[PDB]
Amino acid sequence: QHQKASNHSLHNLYNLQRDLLTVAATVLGKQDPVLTSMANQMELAKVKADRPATKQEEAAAKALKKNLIELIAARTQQQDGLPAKEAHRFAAVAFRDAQVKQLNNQPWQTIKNTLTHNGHHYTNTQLPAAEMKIGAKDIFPSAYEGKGVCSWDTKNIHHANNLWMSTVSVHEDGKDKTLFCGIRHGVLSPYHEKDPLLRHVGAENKAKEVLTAALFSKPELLNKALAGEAVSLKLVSVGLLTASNIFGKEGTMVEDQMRAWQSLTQPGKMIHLKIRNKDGDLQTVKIKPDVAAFNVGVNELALKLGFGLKASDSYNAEALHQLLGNDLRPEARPGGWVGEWLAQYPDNYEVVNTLARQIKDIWKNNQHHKDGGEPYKLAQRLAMLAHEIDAVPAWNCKSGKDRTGMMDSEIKREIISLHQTHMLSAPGSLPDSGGQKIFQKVLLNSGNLEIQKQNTGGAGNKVMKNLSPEVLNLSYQKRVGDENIWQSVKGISSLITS
Amino acid sequence: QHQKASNHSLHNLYNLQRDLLTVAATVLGKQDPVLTSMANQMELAKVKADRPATKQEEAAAKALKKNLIELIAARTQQQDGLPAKEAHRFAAVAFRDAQVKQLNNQPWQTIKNTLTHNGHHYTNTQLPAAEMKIGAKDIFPSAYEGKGVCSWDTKNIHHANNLWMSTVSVHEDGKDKTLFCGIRHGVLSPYHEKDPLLRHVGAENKAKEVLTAALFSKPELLNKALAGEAVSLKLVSVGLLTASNIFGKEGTMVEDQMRAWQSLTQPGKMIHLKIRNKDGDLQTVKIKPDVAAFNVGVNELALKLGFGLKASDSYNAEALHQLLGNDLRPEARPGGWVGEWLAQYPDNYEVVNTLARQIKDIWKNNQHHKDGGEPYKLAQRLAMLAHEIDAVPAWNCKSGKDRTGMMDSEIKREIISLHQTHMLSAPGSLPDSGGQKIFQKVLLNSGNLEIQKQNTGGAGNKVMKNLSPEVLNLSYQKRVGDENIWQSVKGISSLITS
Repeated sequence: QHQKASNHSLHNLYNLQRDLLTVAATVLGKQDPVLTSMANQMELAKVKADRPATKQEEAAAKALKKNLIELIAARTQQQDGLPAKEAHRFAAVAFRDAQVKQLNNQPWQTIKNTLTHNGHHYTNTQLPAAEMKIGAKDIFPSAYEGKGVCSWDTKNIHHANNLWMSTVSVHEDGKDKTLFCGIRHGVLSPYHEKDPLLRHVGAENKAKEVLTAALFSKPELLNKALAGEAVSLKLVSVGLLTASNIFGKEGTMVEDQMRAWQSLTQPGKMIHLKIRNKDGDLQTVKIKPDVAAFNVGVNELALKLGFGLKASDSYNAEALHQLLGNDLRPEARPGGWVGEWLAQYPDNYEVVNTLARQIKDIWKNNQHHKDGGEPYKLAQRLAMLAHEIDAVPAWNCKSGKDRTGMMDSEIKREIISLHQTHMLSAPGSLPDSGGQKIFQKVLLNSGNLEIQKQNTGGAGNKVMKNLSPEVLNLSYQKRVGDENIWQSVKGISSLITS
Repeated sequence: QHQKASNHSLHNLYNLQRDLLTVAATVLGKQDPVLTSMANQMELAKVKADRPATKQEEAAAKALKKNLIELIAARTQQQDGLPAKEAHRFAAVAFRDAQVKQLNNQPWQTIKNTLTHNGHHYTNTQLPAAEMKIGAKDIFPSAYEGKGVCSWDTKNIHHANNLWMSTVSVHEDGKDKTLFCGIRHGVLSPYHEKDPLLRHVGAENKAKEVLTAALFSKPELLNKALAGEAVSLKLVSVGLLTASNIFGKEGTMVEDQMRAWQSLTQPGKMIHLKIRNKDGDLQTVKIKPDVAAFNVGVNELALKLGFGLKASDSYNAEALHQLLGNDLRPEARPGGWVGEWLAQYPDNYEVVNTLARQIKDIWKNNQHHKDGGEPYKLAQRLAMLAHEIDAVPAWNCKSGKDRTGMMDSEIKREIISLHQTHMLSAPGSLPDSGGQKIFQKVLLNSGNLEIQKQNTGGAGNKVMKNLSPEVLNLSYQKRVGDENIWQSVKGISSLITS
């Protein structure tokens, strides 16, 4: 039971069929002996020795979901005579609903991992939204009660989808110095809500929840706000959607998110938030928000053939003026939020100046429109700069686990590399040997794999594709200088067509 | 033997397998009894009654070519021990070479069709390059001898690929008044030649051949040139390639064609052509060419998601200045070649003015970047205008049968519609009921289907696709207001993966 496969180890599938069978049993009622039939064969395979993933095993696992849908449709027709099209449509909707319910009810817990390199110890922590608590209850108004929201729950109007707080720290002098802390979430718009009014309202509630989490990241601000004083908060939001409606309605997703941020940062408008204090009682606090909203796009659809570049740049221009001022020449002096931070003369000036210069360079040559060996060149630096000047960085994807996970790994790699008193790497450059070793360790020892499994049932990443015309690939083979590690990051991700 | 299928009639396939089997027999040597095995079953199916195209018949025909390649590889390995990869590569090259040879050696003959509408009789004629003759031999230097060049012969450096002269005329007063005459060919560059020097030379020879055909379209000019006098010739060339290298190397194809035209129209450079006179003797004539070269792109790759629009417009700007002058405002007066034609005060002024105005309108609003219901809006008008002002229109595709055939049909429909003393339709407008009837008759009664069969072995058109995301379709369902006719134009075209 231990001869692990080169790809798709038997135990990973072993878990996958059980989850799908449980959903089917829930919808039916744990009475069909047919379900017990392959369940018994599954229990037989439980004690079987681990094997390389034969094509039969992969095909059986891949087609299991479709077979279950067909079985449900047959049961539906027998119980109630319906046409095949109507039964199939109804069965698919019911099956998806049951899966979201089950995935939502499982416990959500913090994830901790340890990484060692060059005699240094780093810790990565992923704190789920259900664990952000002062006292004994989560701070959010609509309580989580130890449960969460999955990326597939696209009709929820009360909660942000996949909300985590990501932290990396290094152990020194018997203490833990925090090196980076950020907020990762899903997109801020409910997808399949039809009423535009409910769509806008749902986006508002989700955005407020992200703001609540960001406030929790700064305990001193949280204490001041709980003391009854209005608090100013600065947030930098980075979206990773391609912003074109041609293939998957990611365009309207973007305007929904941007509209939500605008409605919360209306000038002179003070925002009221509800927070569970240490006594478990809802309490109202007053926030003066300030959000710089970005969207970049890191897909092949945006980098190879190029979609929504013009649409996104209209948003990015405003955000840069908000962040760096009205003069974006690379040799000028920084303004905006960066200028205000530097006016205090902090001992941080070296890193801040370098990051601002590099960002202006990328913007000037439009280097973010291509992937000169590394596609997250602009997003990664925006997040790092935001943390330096004491803002709160937040980034999101469509579902908050694939592209979000990749950007999480990129940021952690750069922070760790910089912590060794180094400088920053140049834009659009492949990592060297030491950087590659850092990146390989990060990709496996970060909490992304557990987030993947928690949110889906299998570990993997959809960013790793290997398309058929070789000019359409994003070049992670070079950034991750290892075939086996690259195949390990992309786990069961190809078997989750859903 | 007559119960025709709704799609893929049995007789069409019936011909297809025989052609493929003949090629395989040629490479092997008509000795393998295995070939005789399914040949005998094929002869058994010869007398069988016609049937609807069952999925088994379509699948067997579709996979026959792959099976034949595998059989050749097996024979190769048995005769000479080679690895599977080497044998497979060699077998594919040999099979393609044999097919091109056989398709080249078949006779090429003129195609004539008759169309009737509203008490009028029209005739469509397709004259192949091997039939353009004065005396008893084709005018081209490297004689065709009644044979031709196929679209798959991509390494030929002596001949233009798929050269035809297309004519539509109406019968009146016991006479035949010519309404339109043009030249359709394949692309002017040899694809797979590796030496850049031979690539440029081959493009030169092909372009000279197109010029020779164009001269033959004007008997008075041909007679003057044969009398020893230098002759001025005006030609308008329209390319229909998308001009991007992302998917299929159609970009480099375009620069090769444009470079060839430039080398023939070098200022002050007089061109010498060889022509077989009425006595079968090569004779040299002197031409003063003048070519306006265009490229538009009419694919989904260019119209829906948009490729090479910027690349092509750099060429189109120069060509328009050559054709209409330096002022392209829609209300200005025409200049360039159009201005010179109008300065003679012809009785043709009404049509010419309308066409020039519409072209400027399309150019101003960039309407050719989308398909507002009809994608050939700019190409079709360029060809019609060229014929009006006594130039020679010529258009080409990658292979010269699919997109070329569709543009052929579009032009014929508009000419016939206009001949009834009407006006021209507005840009980007669907045809009305009468126009739809005209278009339906043209698409079937033009010679395109026979060109398809001659050049490939099966009738069809690759422009008719019906892609899976509905926003990626070119909207011919509306232009051709008939499902059955649309399915008839797209014949065996989907079974010619080659």
